[PDB]
Amino acid sequence: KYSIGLAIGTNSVGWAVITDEYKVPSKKFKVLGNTDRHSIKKNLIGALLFDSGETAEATRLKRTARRRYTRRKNRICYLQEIFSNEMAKVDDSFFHRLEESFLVEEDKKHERHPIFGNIVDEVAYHEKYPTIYHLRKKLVDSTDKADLRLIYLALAHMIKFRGHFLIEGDLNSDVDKLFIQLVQTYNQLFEENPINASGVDAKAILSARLSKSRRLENLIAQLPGEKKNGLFGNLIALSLGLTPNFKSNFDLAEDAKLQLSKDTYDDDLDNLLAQIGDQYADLFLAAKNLSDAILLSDILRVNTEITKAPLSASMIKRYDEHHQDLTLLKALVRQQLPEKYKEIFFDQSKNGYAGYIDGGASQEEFYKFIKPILEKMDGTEELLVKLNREDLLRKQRTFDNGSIPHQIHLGELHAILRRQEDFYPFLKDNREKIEKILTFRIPYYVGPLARGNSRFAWMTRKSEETITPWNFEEVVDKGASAQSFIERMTNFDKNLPNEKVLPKHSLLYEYFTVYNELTKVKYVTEGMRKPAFLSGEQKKAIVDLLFKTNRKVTVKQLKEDYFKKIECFDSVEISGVEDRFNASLGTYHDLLKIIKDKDFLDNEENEDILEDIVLTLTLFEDREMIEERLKTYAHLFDDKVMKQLKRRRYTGWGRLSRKLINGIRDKQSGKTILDFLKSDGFANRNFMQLIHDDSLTFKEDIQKAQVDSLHEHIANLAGSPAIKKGILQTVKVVDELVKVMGRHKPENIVIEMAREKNSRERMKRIEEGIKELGSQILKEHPVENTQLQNEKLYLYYLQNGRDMYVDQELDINRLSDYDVDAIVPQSFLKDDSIDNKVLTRSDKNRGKSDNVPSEEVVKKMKNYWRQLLNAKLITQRKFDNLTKAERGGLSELDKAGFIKRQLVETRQITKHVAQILDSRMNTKYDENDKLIREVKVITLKSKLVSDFRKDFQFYKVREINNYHHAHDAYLNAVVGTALIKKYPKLESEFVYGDGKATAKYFFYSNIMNFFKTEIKRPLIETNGETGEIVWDKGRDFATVRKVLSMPQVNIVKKTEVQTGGFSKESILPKRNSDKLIARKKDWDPKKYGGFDSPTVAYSVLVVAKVEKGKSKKLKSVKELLGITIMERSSFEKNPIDFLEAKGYKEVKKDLIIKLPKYSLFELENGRKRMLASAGELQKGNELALPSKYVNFLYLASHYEGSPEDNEQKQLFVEQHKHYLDEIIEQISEFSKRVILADANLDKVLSAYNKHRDKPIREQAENIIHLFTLTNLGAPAAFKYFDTTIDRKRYTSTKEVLDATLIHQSITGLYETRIDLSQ
RNA sequence: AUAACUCAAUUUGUAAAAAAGUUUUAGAGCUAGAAAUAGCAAGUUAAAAUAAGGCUAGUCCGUUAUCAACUUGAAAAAGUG
DNA sequence: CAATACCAC
DNA sequence: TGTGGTATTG
DNA sequence: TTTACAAATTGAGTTAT
Ligand SMILES: [K+]
Ligand SMILES: [K+]
Ligand SMILES: [K+]
Ligand SMILES: [K+]
Ligand SMILES: [K+]
Ligand SMILES: [K+]
Ligand SMILES: [K+]
Ligand SMILES: [K+]
Ligand SMILES: [K+]
Ligand SMILES: [K+]
Ligand SMILES: [K+]
Ligand SMILES: [K+]
Ligand SMILES: [K+]
Ligand SMILES: [Mg+2]
Ligand SMILES: [Mg+2]
Repeated sequence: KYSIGLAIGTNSVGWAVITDEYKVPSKKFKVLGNTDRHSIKKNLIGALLFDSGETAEATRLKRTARRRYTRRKNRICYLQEIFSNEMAKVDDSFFHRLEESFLVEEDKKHERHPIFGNIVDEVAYHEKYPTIYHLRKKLVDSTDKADLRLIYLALAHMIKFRGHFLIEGDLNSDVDKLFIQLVQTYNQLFEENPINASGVDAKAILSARLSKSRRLENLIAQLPGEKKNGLFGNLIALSLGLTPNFKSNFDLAEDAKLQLSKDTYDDDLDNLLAQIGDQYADLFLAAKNLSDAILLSDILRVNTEITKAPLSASMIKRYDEHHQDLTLLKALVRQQLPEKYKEIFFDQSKNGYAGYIDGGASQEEFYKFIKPILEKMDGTEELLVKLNREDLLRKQRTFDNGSIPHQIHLGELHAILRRQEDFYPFLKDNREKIEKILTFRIPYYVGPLARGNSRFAWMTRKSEETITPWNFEEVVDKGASAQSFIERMTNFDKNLPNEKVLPKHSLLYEYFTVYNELTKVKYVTEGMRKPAFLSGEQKKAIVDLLFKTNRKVTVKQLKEDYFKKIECFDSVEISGVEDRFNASLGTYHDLLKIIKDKDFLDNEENEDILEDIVLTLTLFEDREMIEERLKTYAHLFDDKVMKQLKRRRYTGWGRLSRKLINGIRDKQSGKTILDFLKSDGFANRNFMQLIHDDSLTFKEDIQKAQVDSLHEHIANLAGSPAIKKGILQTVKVVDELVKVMGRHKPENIVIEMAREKNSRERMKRIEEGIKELGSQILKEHPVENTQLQNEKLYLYYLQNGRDMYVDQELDINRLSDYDVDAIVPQSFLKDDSIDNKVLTRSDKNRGKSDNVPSEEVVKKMKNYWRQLLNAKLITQRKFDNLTKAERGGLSELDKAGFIKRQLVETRQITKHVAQILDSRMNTKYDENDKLIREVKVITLKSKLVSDFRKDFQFYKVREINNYHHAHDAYLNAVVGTALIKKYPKLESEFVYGDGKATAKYFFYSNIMNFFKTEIKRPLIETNGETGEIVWDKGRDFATVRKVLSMPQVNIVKKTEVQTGGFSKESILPKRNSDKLIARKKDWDPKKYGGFDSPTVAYSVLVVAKVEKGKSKKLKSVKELLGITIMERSSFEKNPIDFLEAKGYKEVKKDLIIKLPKYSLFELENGRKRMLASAGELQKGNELALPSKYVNFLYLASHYEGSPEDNEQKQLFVEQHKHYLDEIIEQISEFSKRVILADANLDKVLSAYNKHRDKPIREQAENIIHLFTLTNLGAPAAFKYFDTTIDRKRYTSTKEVLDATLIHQSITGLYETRIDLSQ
């Protein structure tokens, strides 16, 4: 009797019930509650609206940061425990004063001066040590016994702010000496062509505060007859961090583009050194050494022969220059600009020195402020130099200290300990302990050190006791933990669900993959009458001769190095492989290079050992654990080999297990899968065939070996948590609708699923791409990540400022004249992304518009596209489409594919929704044990209904109201059921469950013509076989028109408790305001500042009494109280106690109503409001604009055929221009009844009259904006032409306390209305 | 529709770490003047907190997901037009 | 208790 | 961005 | 801001049920 249509979005689920005749029924629904109304008429169409579901990322970032704060605190507690006994003899309360430093003097229990407890000593300390780095350096370099309090503060400061762990190993690299070392190993290889590095100040040039590319050119400028792209220049450039290409240096064909920071350099070098010899390993090792000193020179800035605290010394240099430069700047301003001294040095709000030190000005904002002040004045030459080096008036706690590795704080910590352990025995005994505090990290592969109460933890303990930094290796089972880290995430073999999947790089796995591909190769020669498989002997010979001697095996090699050499074929045709084999024996060749013993690799006896080695190399990343794991095999290899085996690392897992591949055996033959791949008579069955062949027992054993709530099922799907929220809501809507129809199931369910920060990532692509390109375009044309939101400007930079089709530069200032063009035309592929788009002077030069770009263009541009490809400025997908014309372009089969892809949904996520609905609706089986499909689940793409709306003028204008979501679902049901009714053969493509390309292209291109009267077709469409009427153009269109015109549509905004952060994170200064919230129990915000602006979890209706006046007379009240997220647990634990603590007395416990966000209230004249908060309301009504006005607006506005048709539409608009005044009138009466914003309505009416002179198109476009005044939800600002209309807010919830509260079903069809008059 | 492999891109989920920022206190402001006020000096650092907090007391947990109402019902979850 | 401006996120 | 909290203005 | 890891999914290809 009925079908359901569904429109699934990230913020909405539209739904509709339709009958045979495409009508949506209406029904009386009971109304519960305490009001007049007992029932209500409802149309069976509507839409559920909801806020977006969120990813877990923000939550994880706060969670992991929380753990760092508590562990950092524990670092300090460990330090103080070590100091405790001996500090007690020096200063009873030192650690107490530190802990209470934040407290106001009134609240302090000890003296207010932290370090020494009296003014005179506290003042003297700061005079001698103006920064902690003065103290640090003194304690590193001096031999005097030091005060234990100063020792503590120095150590704590290094342990609390300890630097990063991005460099492995130890650190102790002078650019001067390591530059000579580079020249030396260079002239030892090029006797005839030497470099004279005499007089060259390598120190000043390479450690200069400049951009790598410039320093390179500076250095090279001092070497005559040496260009920056020669070998030596490419070495220096490698040490500066650029991307040098040693290809042309060594006359290669494989591009040796190796950069030191890329984590594949280590293997990029051994790849290059395998091509120029091993005499160049000296040179490229000098290169990385020079890089290490250059990197360190950016941080240390001070000669290491004056101090063992180069870092602290560098901070002191910052302080000293800051001091000297400030004295000069003050002097200069006094003399020359006396009227500006106050602004610069006193006004905190003005980004001068005062705002920089006292206000909110960053280093960057401060430089911008005094830049013209320095330029204007005289005698500021060097201050301007330092400003452009970002080196003027620097603080020492700064955003760029993230560069500092922990090894250099450790170096100072260690030196202080060796200095002072001569006087304090406990520092000698605890030296290593203290060093371990700074140095220890929990490995990422161990996770939280939990004891059974963490849903995130996986680590296991070797013994039950508290873990410390010092007993970690003994208490934590690192091996078991590192293994669980991976194995809790990796797949089991689906065919043998108890078996672990093999490492991707397993030797056995790569044998399987090569043999599986090899067995389906066939060949033919002249004589033979038919292509033949390779035999077992031929496959073994090919593996031994080609795959075990070349990392890759090309078809040419197969023809020439096997068929010519072994079979004596001068010509042969190969069928199972293109260009080169996809599979390869990469690991075999990796280990051959490491162990240098082919016989060992080929000996079957060593198979178990080699699998275990690669497993260790895959499972673990830590070199120490790997080495420990490989020790059982130490006797089999040289110590040199073992050391290389350590460094070999692999990642990734296959999809099959060892047992499936080469363990389970066929009963009759006794052969494994791999056995069959190596030799299978003349049938050469591959893995798919073996596993499905009834004459073997593989299929039987897999069946034998085989072994979730609705919410769990959906949560586990792969997809955005945003769409997954719509999926769950869709299932619940369907459940309710089936119940509404008396538990009868629908005939059909038609589902359509809407198709599915970014600035930073765009800059990153271009920065690294242009650098990989060696281009200077970013220095000639600077950008900021915000400008890259312009599609044309982004493409300009992605194309290195060149035309993508012509091999010419473009002009940045002329992008408005240039074209953005789709590589594969958007008539075929509805791809809007950069991945299918291109910037070109004129799209004419693509070639023909009917296809991919022409061969001529591919020939001209392919090499330039290749560089973009290698720079990651274009993508492999984009390159393949750009070059498709040299592979035949778009065949007629390709075209037909694209057209049916526009109509047939293939997204996995939509199939999952269809599966879920299908398996919930269809549960019975027939006499052959086959599922009975009572309900057909149909999936359509949005284009079908979209084209339907346009061809028959059921236009969508989204901003008029939310009805379009529901109309979409109705149209889905109509078009979907009529489609399969007309063409039941199409069920295969649309219904869930189990030469010619021109006809197929024509078919899907004309699939919807049966709705039409001329393209000439009859008035009534029928199914050719059944003789059943599917569409009647004389009354079915009218019915659709009536549905879209219906005013009452069940739009329901999902009410939701608010969760997340307690409040705005801003830590505000102290204020005399009870809105301030304490940051800790005893931190009275009037003294300490705190938070404000908490988020309300939900509101609560309280009917109670409150004390009034001095005498505290009890007065009855009825009000909404907002329960904040922080207050929620306390309020729900005991509501009455919570409320009485707020001041309420004699609360009517049974009358408390929980009111989450968006709770719906109706007042007078159908006026409705939604709860945004405890103190603010949203608009609750929908403006049901008649269809004739919606269609007029779509046409007049040019919101989105033949010229005559366009002329007819244009004449319709002109003949109906009086609709403008009527639409305004409709907005006015709605607003006067429901919006109650008369200042803004008066503004609007005034503005509408102001522009009645404007063209119709423009007035239509701007009337579209006026509906934000009337839209459901939060008031929002909008513009009518050039007048801005500011939002009118509903800043009181009082009126709602005497209105009718409306509780709504998910569909809104079931209501209970509560009259709050009480 | 499905499976293995190749290449590339994207998305989701987890762990371990860095640097800032902010907040209160500590870095004796000095003169003139009864007073506000004026003139000058000065500034770069540190401690502590970084969701209030919780019990399960761990170097753990605290911002995702899920949520009309009513009848039951401790609660889970059923039922209701 | 309006218009309303600014703020974080 | 959008939108609910806040102090300001009156 | 950085490092380490797993899983789908899309989509151009080879072979199959
Ligand atoms: K005190
Ligand atoms: K030169
Ligand atoms: K500042
Ligand atoms: K500040
Ligand atoms: K600071
Ligand atoms: K291939
Ligand atoms: K590994
Ligand atoms: K050995
Ligand atoms: K939530
Ligand atoms: K939320
Ligand atoms: K990720
Ligand atoms: K609801
Ligand atoms: K907000
Ligand atoms: Mg805490
Ligand atoms: Mg700080």
